[PDB]
Amino acid sequence: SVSKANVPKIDVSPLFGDDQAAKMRVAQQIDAASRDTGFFYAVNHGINVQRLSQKTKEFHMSITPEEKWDLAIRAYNKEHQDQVRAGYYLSIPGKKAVESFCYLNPNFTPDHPRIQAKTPTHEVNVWPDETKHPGFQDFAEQYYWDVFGLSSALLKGYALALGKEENFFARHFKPDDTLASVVLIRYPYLDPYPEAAIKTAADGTKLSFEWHEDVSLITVLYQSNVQNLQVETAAGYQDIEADDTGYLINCGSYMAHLTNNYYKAPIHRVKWVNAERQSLPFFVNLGYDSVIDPFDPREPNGKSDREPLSYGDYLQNGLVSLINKNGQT
Ligand SMILES: CC(C)[C@@H](OC(=O)[C@@H](NC(=O)CCC[C@H](N)C(=O)O)[C@H](C)S)C(=O)O
Ligand SMILES: [Fe+2]
Repeated sequence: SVSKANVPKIDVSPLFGDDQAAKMRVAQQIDAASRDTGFFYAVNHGINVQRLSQKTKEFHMSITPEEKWDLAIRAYNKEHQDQVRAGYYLSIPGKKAVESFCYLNPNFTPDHPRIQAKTPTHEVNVWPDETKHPGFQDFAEQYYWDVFGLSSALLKGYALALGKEENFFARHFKPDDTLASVVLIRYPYLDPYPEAAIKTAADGTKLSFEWHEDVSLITVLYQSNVQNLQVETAAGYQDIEADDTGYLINCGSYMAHLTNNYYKAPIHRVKWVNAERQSLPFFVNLGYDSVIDPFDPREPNGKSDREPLSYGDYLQNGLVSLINKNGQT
């Protein structure tokens, strides 16, 4: 009785180019997806996703408990009070299956102005010892900028999709100040699998993570080839099929806000599947002070009554709400 979501494959290559009509044809497909289930697969994206998953896997499999404490966010290590976002999110054997490593803008160094100002949501990345994980930090920083580039292209598509000039979003998405994050998630195979780590949905479905709207402008996701996501529709949840060649894209609640919900932030959840897999989201966030004026594409005059929201405030509120609603990851 569980149906399958329409998730179109959209060749995004024209968004890297200068054929403006081809870009508009991409934008149309993004609009259509965004008004249907709210997910699509970006294909012909130019990122080497074989190397992403390989390098990600070598990390997760070889990091030791000593290293995880050293890298732990403050939820797992009281000594790390400045690590709210960036660092290692530990599994808890017998209790919590998932583990992950989050990093932010590589330009956030001790000498970046937002770090010197101690602005909330900005942190300096923490990295493992290079000798224990050769090439990992180089890999992960390069990956950040690779998915940054793709994301920039995607945002040109969303802008044209909504009738705006192509830099409408992208002009607020900058290497110097973006709050965007990468999370390298491992979902393990475990036998026996810990019951505490499996939630039961209202509809009976076993889940690893409950329903939510993403805290982002857009989310740009690579996952390995194990079907697990579901999107909510009026007729209930639908399976999103896996594709470990493409990036799965969806809007986050900042897009829904600024478009007067014309592009919804789709509600989605993660089914429990007992299988080793990877989930590598990139959360496209803008700069702390970025503000886009809301508008309503449905209205001839485009006007919305919604307040402009500063991205940094939105992000602070959102990440806290996620934790409170769905737990500490
Ligand atoms: C495929 C999805 C649903 C993914 O879930 C997430 O990554 C979750 N995101 C977070 O926990 C926010 C992490 C933010 C990060 N620590 C930061 O500071 O930017 C969300 C509910 S989308 C998954 O579990 O596969
Ligand atoms: Fe999500």
